[PDB]
Amino acid sequence: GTGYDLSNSVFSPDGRNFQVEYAVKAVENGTTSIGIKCNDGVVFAVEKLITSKLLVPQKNVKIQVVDRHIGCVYSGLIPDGRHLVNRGREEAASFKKLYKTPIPIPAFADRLGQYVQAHTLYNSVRPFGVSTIFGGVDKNGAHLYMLEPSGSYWGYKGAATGKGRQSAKAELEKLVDHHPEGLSAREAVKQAAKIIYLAHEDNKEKDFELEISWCSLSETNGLHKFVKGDLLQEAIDFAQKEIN
Amino acid sequence: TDRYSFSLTTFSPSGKLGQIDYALTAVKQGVTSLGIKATNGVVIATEKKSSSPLAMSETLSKVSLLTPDIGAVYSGMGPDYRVLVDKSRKVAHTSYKRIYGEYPPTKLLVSEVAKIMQEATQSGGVRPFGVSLLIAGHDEFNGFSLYQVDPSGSYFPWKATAIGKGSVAAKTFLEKRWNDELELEDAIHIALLTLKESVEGEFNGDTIELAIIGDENPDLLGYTGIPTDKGPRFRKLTSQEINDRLEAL
Amino acid sequence: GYDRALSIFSPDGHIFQVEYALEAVKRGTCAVGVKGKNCVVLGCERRSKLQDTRITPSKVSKIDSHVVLSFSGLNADSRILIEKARVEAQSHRLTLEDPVTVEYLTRYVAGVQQRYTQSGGVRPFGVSTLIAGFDPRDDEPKLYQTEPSGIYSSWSAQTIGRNSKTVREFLEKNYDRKEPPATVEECVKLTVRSLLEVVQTGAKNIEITVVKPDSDIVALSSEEINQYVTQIEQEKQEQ
Amino acid sequence: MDIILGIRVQDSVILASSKAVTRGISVLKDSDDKTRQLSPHTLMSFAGEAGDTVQFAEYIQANIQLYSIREDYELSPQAVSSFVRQELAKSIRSRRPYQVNVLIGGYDKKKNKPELYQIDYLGTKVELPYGAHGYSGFYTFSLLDHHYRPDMTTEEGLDLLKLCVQELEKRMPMDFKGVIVKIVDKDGIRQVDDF
Amino acid sequence: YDRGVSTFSPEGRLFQVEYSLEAIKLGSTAIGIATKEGVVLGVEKRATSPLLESDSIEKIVEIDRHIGCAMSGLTADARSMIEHARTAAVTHNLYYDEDINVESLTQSVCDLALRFGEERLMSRPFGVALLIAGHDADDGYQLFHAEPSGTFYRYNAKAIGSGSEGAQAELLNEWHSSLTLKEAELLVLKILKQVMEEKLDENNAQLSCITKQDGFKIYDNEKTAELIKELKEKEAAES
Amino acid sequence: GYDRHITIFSPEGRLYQVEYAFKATNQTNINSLAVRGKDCTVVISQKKVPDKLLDPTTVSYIFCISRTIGMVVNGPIPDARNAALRAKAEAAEFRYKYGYDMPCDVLAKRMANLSQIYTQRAYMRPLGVILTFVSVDEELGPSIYKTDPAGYYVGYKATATGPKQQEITTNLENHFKKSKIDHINEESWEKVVEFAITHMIDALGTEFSKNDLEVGVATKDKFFTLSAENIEERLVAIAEQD
Amino acid sequence: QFNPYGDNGGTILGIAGEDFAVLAGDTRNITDYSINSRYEPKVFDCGDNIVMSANGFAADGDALVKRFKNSVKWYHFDHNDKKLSINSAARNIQHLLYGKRFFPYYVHTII
Amino acid sequence: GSRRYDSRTTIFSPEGRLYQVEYALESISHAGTAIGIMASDGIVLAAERKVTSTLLEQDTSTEKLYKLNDKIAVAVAGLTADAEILINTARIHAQNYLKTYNEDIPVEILVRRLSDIKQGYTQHGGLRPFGVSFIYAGYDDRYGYQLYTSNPSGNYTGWKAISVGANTSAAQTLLQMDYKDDMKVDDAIELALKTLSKTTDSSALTYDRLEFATIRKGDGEVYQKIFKPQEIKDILVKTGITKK
Amino acid sequence: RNNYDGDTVTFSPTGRLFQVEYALEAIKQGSVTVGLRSNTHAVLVALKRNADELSSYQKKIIKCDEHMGLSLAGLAPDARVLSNYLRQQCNYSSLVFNRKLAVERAGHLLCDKAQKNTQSYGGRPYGVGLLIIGYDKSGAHLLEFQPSGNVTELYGTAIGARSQGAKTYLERTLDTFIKIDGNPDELIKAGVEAISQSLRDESLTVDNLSIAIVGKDTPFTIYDGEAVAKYI
Repeated sequence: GTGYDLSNSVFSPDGRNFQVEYAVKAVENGTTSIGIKCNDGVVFAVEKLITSKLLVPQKNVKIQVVDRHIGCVYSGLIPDGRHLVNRGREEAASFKKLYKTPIPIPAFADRLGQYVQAHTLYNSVRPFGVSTIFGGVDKNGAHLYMLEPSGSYWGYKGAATGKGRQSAKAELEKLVDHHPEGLSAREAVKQAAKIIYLAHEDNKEKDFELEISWCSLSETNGLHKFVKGDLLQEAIDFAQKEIN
Repeated sequence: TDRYSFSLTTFSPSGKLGQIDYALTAVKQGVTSLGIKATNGVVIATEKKSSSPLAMSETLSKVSLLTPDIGAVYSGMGPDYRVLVDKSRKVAHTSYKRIYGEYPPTKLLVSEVAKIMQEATQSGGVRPFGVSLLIAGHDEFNGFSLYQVDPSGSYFPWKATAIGKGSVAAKTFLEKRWNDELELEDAIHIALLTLKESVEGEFNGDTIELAIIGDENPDLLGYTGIPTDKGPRFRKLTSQEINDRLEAL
Repeated sequence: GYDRALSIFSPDGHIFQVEYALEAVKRGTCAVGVKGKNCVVLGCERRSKLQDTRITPSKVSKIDSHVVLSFSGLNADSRILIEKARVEAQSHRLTLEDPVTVEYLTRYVAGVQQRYTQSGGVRPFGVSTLIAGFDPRDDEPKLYQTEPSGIYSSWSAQTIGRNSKTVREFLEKNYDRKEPPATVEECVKLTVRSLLEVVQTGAKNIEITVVKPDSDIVALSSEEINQYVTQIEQEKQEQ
Repeated sequence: MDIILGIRVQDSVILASSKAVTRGISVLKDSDDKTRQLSPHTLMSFAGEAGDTVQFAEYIQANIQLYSIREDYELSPQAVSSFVRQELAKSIRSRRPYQVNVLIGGYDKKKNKPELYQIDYLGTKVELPYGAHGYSGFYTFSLLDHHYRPDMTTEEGLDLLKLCVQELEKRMPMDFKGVIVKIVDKDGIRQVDDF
Repeated sequence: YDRGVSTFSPEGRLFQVEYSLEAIKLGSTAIGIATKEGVVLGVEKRATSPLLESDSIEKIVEIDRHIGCAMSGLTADARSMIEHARTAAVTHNLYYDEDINVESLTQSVCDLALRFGEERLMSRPFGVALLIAGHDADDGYQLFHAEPSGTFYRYNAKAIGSGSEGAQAELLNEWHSSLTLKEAELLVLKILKQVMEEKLDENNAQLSCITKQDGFKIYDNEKTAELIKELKEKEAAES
Repeated sequence: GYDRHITIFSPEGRLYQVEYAFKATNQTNINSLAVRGKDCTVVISQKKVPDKLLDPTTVSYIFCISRTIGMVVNGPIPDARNAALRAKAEAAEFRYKYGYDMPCDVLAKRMANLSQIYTQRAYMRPLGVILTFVSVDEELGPSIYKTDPAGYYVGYKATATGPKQQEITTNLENHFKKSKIDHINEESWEKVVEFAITHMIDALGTEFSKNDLEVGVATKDKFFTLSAENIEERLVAIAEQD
Repeated sequence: QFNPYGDNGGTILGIAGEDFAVLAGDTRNITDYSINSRYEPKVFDCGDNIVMSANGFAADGDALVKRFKNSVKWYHFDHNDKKLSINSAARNIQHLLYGKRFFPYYVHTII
Repeated sequence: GSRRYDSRTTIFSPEGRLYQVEYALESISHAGTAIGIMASDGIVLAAERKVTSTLLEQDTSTEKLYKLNDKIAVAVAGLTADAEILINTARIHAQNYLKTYNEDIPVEILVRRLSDIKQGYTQHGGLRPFGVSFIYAGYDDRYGYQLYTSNPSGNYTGWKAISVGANTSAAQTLLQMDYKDDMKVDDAIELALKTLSKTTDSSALTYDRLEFATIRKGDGEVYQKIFKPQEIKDILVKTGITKK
Repeated sequence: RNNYDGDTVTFSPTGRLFQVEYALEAIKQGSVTVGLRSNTHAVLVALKRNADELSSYQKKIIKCDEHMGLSLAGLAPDARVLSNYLRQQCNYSSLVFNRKLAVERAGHLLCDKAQKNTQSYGGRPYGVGLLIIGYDKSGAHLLEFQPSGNVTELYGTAIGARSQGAKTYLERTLDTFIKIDGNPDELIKAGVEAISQSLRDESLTVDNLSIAIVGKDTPFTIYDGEAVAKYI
């Protein structure tokens, strides 16, 4: 037979759901976004394409916050990412209302995964066109997770998605192999700036603005905060030195 | 959202209902299960075909008690039979016992299951059941009875009948060996002889599942004190009894 | 639950379901209505045996003591339309303390059909209707036609059903607006002639119902229709 | 304080309904007709709470006329009384019960027999040779028990109803401003002009 | 049936909207001219048979005492729109003790046009276009064209229906800002006679006017015949 | 052609979507066996961490449904987590409504009935996963019950699921034909874990490190999962075995 | 039992002139025998040259004034910034009040 | 989404017919033939069993003739389960009428109710129609004895003698040949048996392959008798179709 | 491609949503409208399009609150729906929090409103693009909203037919118009020049030009008709 890719949640004879893979293709066409789990926390970084200099710099924020300790970035259909972030915010609000404590990172990951998986269960709904790198600090330490359009999520030492995902992943593997002891918070921020600058090579036609946030127990008291001011310029300078 | 509010079973230009015939085809490919009505009870037997020998044979019950006087066996898709048995056990209470204080008769429970299956063949976004049922029951005012229920929602009373793969051949045997003067033991013997041809592997009490609607078992009531409440008429034959009846063939 | 848009627009600007309902109307029995000077006459065709004419439902149905409705097409949908019209007539009697006008009832049935053409999960009515009667305190006859599309219009004489084009042309050639049929007999005669132009079977397949002001509805027996057909066939002997 | 009387006299049913509608200390109307013609051979008089009476009567009338139009057949007085009793028995266990009592008088053409049914707001239906709703019964029933004969004529029934109305005007503490009297028989429903 | 009712075209259009526009193109002609002395609306009573009483061809309706409406296309679909418009007008009068603005009424009517799909909405868009004429104290006399696309425009003059295209051309050539009421009536009658497939008489053409003094009035056949005779005299006095 | 897209009967009386979900169960290329002891139940599954950037502690196909029931899933991890959440919710609801812990077979039958629902309803797709519940029921002893996307559920003396399912099944069948018993006659659960790992080594013909296996042990009123160090200690004891 | 209403005192007064109008109110807000506030205005400008004051239960009066100001805002939104005539505002306030016919605003209104 | 699989059961054909209605009629055309005859003093229903076998218990069997109340019976042609659903609704409607008016429901009212149900199933809801044709045999004190017929389209008509199911053409021809208005109930029995024996597809017309019922006046009330297999065999050997 | 433009619920083999792209194309066939901003003001210029000489020029700029407004390009009813949603959100903010709705949050809420249609079966994407100007506690803001859901904050932009010319004009004149502080008339004239740069065989008249201005000490005001003559 044929036509198995025309409706969502339809199993093909090879045991696949082609709509999920098409959503993954839509994700791969998006900008690069990375996450690095260090010793005391996590760092998220993203590349924003400056199609024109009419875009107001430092605006059009792509990294979103859930609760006060969860950071989420996504590659793909930005509106689907915002939808997923709103769903996660509702889940975290209900979790705090019921169990008092802020929601743990694995719990939030499972909530988002169940949501996306349910979105891959019916032909009346379209799969999410985003890959989401999220994480933060809870009572069990730092956690970093990546969640695919299939609803499949995993915990990562380092994660990356987008056009430059290949290069970024290679660089992250280098960071994992060279530093088994672990990176610090600001060191991870500078390395994320470097990795984003290296990943931009797959979309060199346009210029890019780097956006970095971090959630670390030592530098931010376990809260997700945007890397701004002097540290952002320091990371940009480190990346520009690592390039040339 | 469940947007399948339309019928998945529609009349073809020839007048056939495709899904009904396809469920019947699924039934024909199922393991053979037969039933024989005697003058002092009814017998229902089937083959307990196990996929892997590592599987527990007792955990694969093809005969299910519906009421203490009504049991059922099937041929077709196991899970559909299981959910139908659950629905039947529930409707036996919500539609009769909780209204009349007594369990339903055989014809009424069979008609309720047939109504369930007919709804499954006309409601929105649902396929028919891929099972044919043989329900054997006894009530005080109609005696013993055996009914066959098809995926179409139709049910027929049978003196004896088989359903499944070699059912046709099995039916011929019944037609040659059935008489209106049969005893429950004679019916069990005829059922064993009929099932012996429909099977090819081992033919023992662990490969056959047989049950009877016969006399009341006061020893199976669990309590003694009310002489009016007799025991249950449904009884599943143990493997030892099946082998003891097989050794004398 | 089921809300699929069955009646939609086509690239050429057509609603195919409404046109197919009109086609179903074209397959239905014939039904003509003629306005007199003081009466209305509804004639209907009873197709082709072994039928109990005592208990079988007639095409002409009473909506209220003063207004009647005949139809052409699927009888099963016509029953639903007639019941809705009767219920709305009783409700209007209850709320307005005045029986429905022929135009109000016609407009209600037409609105129901239009809703069925525009609602989701439902098909249009395969029924075209002829509503005839007199206003509660008016002697002027009223004859309206409604279509599956929801259009309703007044008519001095109009037919629907099978071979309705021939009957409509015969009426256009034999109905004079300057002088309508003065007596009830003239209107009934014109109706039965217009029917015999298509039925070609006799009075056995012709039903006649005459409505007259102040709620005087009379259904002619087979004997009166036989009198009419014999009179017109005797007048036909001229050559 | 409404007078609703009825009497069955071999050939017809006679229904009498008070003409007075009083809201407070003011007689607003003295010519009110407390009956509704459900069918050409079935009339219904009503009494009870303000507004509920006419609403219930006209609703029942619309339903009976709808049945007559749909089936081209006049319902027997027994079936009409059963339908009214069902509606009133559903009213009591509703949100706002209809506080209406009805007297249904009808000539069954099938049996060629006059019938009188009395139903209260609760759904208590009884077939009676003579019936009365409210305190009027406390004066009429025994009186009828003494003067009623099953073989009475419509004129004798009118005289008996006149006697009942005279006793009511004498002993009742309220001026119901007379009674409207109606006769239901095989020839339909007619009204007595001066009573 | 292979796409949804709320499906965009590769050109960026709604299929059902354009199909409903094509359907309206097959409808009767409805022309409107807005001046400083009032707004005139003229429609064609397209009769399919001489037996149809042309008085029952109601293609010009009154929304409110100061707002009138003309319909073109599937006129059955316009019944719900006209009812919604009348209820909106009277409800605005009830809430604010004043007359609803013509633009506000047109917008309220258009809010229903795109309320379709598969909260239970309609199955298809409307198959009728509307010309809504009115007078309010803010913008004076106004004429609005309302499509089933939910979009509405304001026109100094607008023609819809069969042969409206070329009609619009003539409406561009003969309309000026200082045009009067009688001139608008004569122009509507002339364009209707041009775009009609029959001889223009008071039985196949209907006129109506919205004036600040007398509100919305539909002209009786006498005034229409007088204006037709005047138009014939004027056109006969040319070269 | 539409009969192969939704859960309706084909002209041959088959449901192709169910068969394709069965096919999708093997998408992960992970095999898992389950065996019963004297008073415990062991499940072993393959732990494949292909990416270096992955956290190995988060890569798991075994789930602690309740304090007594564990479940190992063969199939994609989205549907696996869906079934795990549903099973945990069902166990909690059972304990609340009926006042005693949900039996293994009862949870298996519930999940199989939900699978049958997905098989007969066309609005939702079957979950392309095979679920193996294991427990030590207070009335049944060590219990292994498996359910599949078709709605079937059945108990086992031992079982296996995956691409190499037939080989492991045959190995277990041969061992139980030799021993002439229906379980592993060993008192300690550590030796039963060792036995299961050893027979998986024999069936698959490949060696395993401590980071290549997932072990779930169910004893009376406690289901747990072994850490990498306990798995490595069992592997050392298996290497000492001759 | 919870009483949903309260008394906040105060007094307002409206007088219409030839080409002007005046709406005045005391700026005293009280509860029982205590002074809540010595300056709490209760006569508000609602736009379109219309002043409004609902005196009585301060919560219901504030809610009514807010709903009427939102009403004039949406009247401008839905009618191309048409000026709200005083009669139109009066009827709109009648409908706003009768909306709670069975749970009224415990206020006396003057515009 | 889901519209791809919707067959649209309640749509018209370009000719002006309902596809599912015509196909359900074609389905009923393969069902066992049923015949109703209304004589001067009774009504007779006779039908042939399609499901026929030596092992079929015919005593407790009911597949063609059903009771609606004490004065109305139905002969079914088509899907037995849909027939039983409609018969249950008809019994409930009859008892509702009885509770409301304290009178037995007239035959035409019940027929119109059931036919309106079958019609509504063919106009909205998107469900397949009931593949069942009904022959109603009833008595009431308004029209006397009544014979009606209804099809899945929702239409119902009154008859003196009528047939549904298979071979309706030959059966109707034989009925029109041998029917007379002044005939009695026994003559109608004879005619129904002869028509079934001449229009059957089986070899011979035996008792075990037929269902029979008679609504007659014999006291002062009407009695509704569903024939037992022995009574069918006796009436067959009396008419001469069989011998003993 | 062929079998992937049936609804918003179907992804293409390359990962595209063709119904969203068809809504974008519906925008591209709409009349042009430009928006720009400085540090004190924000201007929206709108080229209203007519059908004929007798027709009106459809209003393109919609006011959402005294500090926020938008201009449309595309389907007018979808723009009305989104503007009503924005008015309701601003009103909710002002009533519940006594807080003027920021422009960023309004853009986020319109992003959510647009995304809620591009994932559920039934319905369609919005067929309009919006240019939202506002002045809040953060200063002046200009946002471009597409039916894909992506809302971007810009100094200047233009949407509709031939909008690339105006976009390049603002690109060249950025350093000039970003510094037009305190003088709204110069910003309005710059926007008018920008919209003139996108007129192929067209000319600005007194009936076809629409202006909108909002900024410091300047509520969102619309200028139509004679009021725009000074800028033509």
